[PDB]
Amino acid sequence: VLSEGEWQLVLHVWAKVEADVAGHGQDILIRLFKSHPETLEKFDRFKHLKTEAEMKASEDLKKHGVTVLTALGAILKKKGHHEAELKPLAQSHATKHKIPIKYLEFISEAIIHVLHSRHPGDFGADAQGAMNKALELFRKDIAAKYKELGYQG
Ligand code: HEM
Repeated sequence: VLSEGEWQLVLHVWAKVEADVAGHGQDILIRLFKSHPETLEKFDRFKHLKTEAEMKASEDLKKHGVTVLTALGAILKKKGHHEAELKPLAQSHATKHKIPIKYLEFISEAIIHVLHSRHPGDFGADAQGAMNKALELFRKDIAAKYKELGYQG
């Protein structure tokens, strides 16, 4: 479990992300798509996007970036009492979108990279450590719901 002081480092940087949810959402999905191109194939919406310039230009992509970061934000603010927010998410991503747990690892890495670019001063080593622990807790709880449904994978 994260300590109270670790949750404080997580939500202090998240308050800064909320100053520009759209810009953050974009950078993160673009990082994910460039780093792990197999993740782009899961999106019938975005599959057509070939270059980083096209990705940057897409309004629909920025719109989905907002959706993802808003959902994640609602989860983080529950500080690990996140069961009501997490279970709908795991159910759609396992059974409808078919998203392997490993891709949730990949997007965690993207989030940490972008938080590091945008917020050096608020995202030093202990904030980075806390953020990693928080995203691990997210994955761990999703994984458990996947296993239940027969998707552990
Ligand atoms: C921080 C992690 C993530 C969060 C908070 C998240 C959140 C969401 C939300 C809230 C929706 C709309 C409601 C729903 O269908 O559940 C959605 C849709 C979806 N997500 Fe995620 N997601 C995450 C990770 C991923 C990853 C890693 C992939 C792809 C590798 C993925 C693929 C999709 C797809 C394909 C859809 C449907 C998109 C469409 O409208 O066509 N998600 N996600």
